[PDB]
Amino acid sequence: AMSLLEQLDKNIAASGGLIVSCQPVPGSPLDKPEIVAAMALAAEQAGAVAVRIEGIDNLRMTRSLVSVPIIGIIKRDLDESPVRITPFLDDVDALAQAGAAIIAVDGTARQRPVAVEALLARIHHHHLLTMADCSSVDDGLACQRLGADIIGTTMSGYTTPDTPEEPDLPLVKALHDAGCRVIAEGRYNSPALAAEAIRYGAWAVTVGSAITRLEHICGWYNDALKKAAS
Ligand SMILES: CC(=O)N[C@@H]1[C@@H](O)[C@H](O)[C@@H](COP(=O)(O)O)O[C@@H]1O
Ligand SMILES: [Cl-]
Repeated sequence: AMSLLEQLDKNIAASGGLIVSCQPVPGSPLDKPEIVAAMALAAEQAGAVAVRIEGIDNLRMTRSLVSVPIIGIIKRDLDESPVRITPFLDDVDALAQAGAAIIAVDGTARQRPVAVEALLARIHHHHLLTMADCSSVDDGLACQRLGADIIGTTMSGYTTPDTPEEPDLPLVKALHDAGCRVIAEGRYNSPALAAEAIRYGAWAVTVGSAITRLEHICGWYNDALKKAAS
């Protein structure tokens, strides 16, 4: 029996280290739990080392089909706080009972209903792995110090207006060099960009829109096609 992290280490070396976030566009014809589960299974068959799944209905359906680790989250829109990713202790509890192997939480220093330390503690005390979705060197190192197993770059570009087009590669290297196990996540919209994250020190790379958001991909094509007519 080898630890989940040790298994992922070996599968990343063998396969590449792709994690597919299977989150279709809200309202999409493709946003159905059976379709999310099928996307996750397809990703597993294609060599993904893990999948990210949002929501309990999607998680329950996916759990049945996949054998790779599931990173679970629940997204919420809070009345005042800008935090969205797994903000509540009850959300941690629900993901743990529904079969997530890793639970990710927003790791930012922002107004929020539950302290980051408390969310991480709740996950660990379900005997699951923790992932802190971080935005900066400072928040990432704080979450490292709180004992998060994995630091994601998921929130970089999303705490302040004007999200950059390019992914935040330097953050991957800063966190890696500081001793973090880093998942690069956010705007890795081509295989070429994902490879650059590896070059910057990523342990694995999570890709969402470019694989599982058909409408979003169509938009990128329309943008380019329209400019070429202009
Ligand atoms: C297609 C895709 O993966 N887009 C991600 C979204 O999944 C994530 O929720 C958000 C986090 O920022 P937020 O918590 O401020 O919305 O970053 C990006 O928008
Ligand atoms: Cl996400």
